[PDB]
Amino acid sequence: HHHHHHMVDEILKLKKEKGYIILAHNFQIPELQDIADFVGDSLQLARKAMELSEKKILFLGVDFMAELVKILNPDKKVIVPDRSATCPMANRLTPEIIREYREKFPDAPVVLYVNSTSECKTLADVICTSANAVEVVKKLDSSVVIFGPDRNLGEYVAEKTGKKVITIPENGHCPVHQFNAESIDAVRKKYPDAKVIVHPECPKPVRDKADYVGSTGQMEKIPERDPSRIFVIGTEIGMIHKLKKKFPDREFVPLEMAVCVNMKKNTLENTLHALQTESFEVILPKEVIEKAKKPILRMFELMG
Ligand code: SF4
Ligand SMILES: [Cl-]
Repeated sequence: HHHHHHMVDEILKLKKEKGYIILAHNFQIPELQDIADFVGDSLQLARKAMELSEKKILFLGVDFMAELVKILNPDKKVIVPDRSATCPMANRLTPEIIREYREKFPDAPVVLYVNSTSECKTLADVICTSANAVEVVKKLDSSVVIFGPDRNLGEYVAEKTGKKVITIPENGHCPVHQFNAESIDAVRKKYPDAKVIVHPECPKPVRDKADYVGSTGQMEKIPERDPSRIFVIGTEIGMIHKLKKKFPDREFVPLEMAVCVNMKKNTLENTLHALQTESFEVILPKEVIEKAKKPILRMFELMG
């Protein structure tokens, strides 16, 4: 409209004027995706974090990813519009729990999903995202691993690798991706030639009835090789916008409406304000950056 127009225009002028690059996750609102310089999944954001040139980064997503960007760029400025933008699943794994399980299952490497606190990362042998979890866990020599905080992704990794995956905490899961399998049954009836794509954070019954299971970055690539007219999408609602923009020739139907309240905390208004004030800076203890970069870089080493 007219008010969003002023905010958009200023964001683009200020970003240019101040030497910011704006990076956004796929679950950000459409209006912020549209103003970002790079929108992608966690893995793509991590790779982008290593190769960008700008000295200042405005990050639009949740805290753990902003902090990852910072860990890989300790001498650049990283700001976020809202510091409370967090991943509730991630926050239930603690350093005390990792220590507990390391003592309970000595020998086993600790693999942490990128949705994890930066302090938890310092204790990990290696980090993974949904895109590379299976690959990463295969290259570890141990046949037993400790994995968290997502039980669903861990269980997915166990199925694919055949390795024993001890998940922590007890019931770590993403509430956004708790779709009902009956939704897939229903959509099969309504659109019998649609392809169903879901995230590995979804529960097993949902995963098992999908045509494709993958990270949101992987989702965005499936239509490059699958000619299907209709795709049904089991991830957070913001992905629909991204998909529709990439492939205007196809139809994208949410499996169900699912919203990450934390991802929606960034708005045009607080994004503009962030560029105006150059705040809030992402700041981490030096020790945490030193100790956490290890398993993050290990992830890229075990990849290809
Ligand atoms: S969608 Fe789920 S896993 Fe991703 S940030 Fe939100 S609560 Fe965390
Ligand atoms: Cl395939």
